Amino acid sequence: MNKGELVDAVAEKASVTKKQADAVLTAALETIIEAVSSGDKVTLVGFGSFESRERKAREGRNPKTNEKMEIPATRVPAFSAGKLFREKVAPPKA
Amino acid sequence: MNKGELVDAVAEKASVTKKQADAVLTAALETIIEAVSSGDKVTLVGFGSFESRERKAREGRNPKTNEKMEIPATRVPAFSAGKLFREKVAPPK
DNA sequence: TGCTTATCAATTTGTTGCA
DNA sequence: TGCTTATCAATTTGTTGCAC
Repeated sequence: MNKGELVDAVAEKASVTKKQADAVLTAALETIIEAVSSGDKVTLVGFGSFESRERKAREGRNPKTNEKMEIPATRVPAFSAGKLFREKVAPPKA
Repeated sequence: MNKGELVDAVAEKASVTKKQADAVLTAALETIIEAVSSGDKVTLVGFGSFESRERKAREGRNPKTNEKMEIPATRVPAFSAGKLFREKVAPPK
């Protein structure tokens, strides 16, 4: 499923124009990236959460020269799937 | 930012009602979950992708009893943030 | 787009049951 | 989403640059 296909399904499910599903979806994703980038957590009950995670510096190694090197500290976006998402993907047994 | 707060923000940018932002967002999340649960990859240009990952069985331990246990194989949802998302969080160079 | 070095290395997550 | 086990064990990601 791409963005186009998702819009198709959404426009159908929510009874909005394929434009509007696209309009609202694009703004939603753009907003999530914005909130995460300025360090807010985006929380969507059942689905999951998105946040920025700190990554400390660590050592790597150059595969060409074998030289040890330092990967500097960074931040990365992170997703944690909510309980409904996890259980649809893996229906509980025990 | 929670669901209710994201919907408010998106009704504004797209120029709809709150009720349409919400019904669109809800539909989109349910569709992604369904797509992923059925083994489909959801790929959204300018945001990232969602997919199912296989996890082999592994060893854990019971905190109540201290007995070793086997956590069975399963499937888990995974998100891979797109380049744009990654670069907004951590500007290059 | 893979695939790629290190006898890597910082990281995530799951395991009970109750609050 | 907390604390609460293992002197856990499995994941992921990154390090460079080619065409494997």
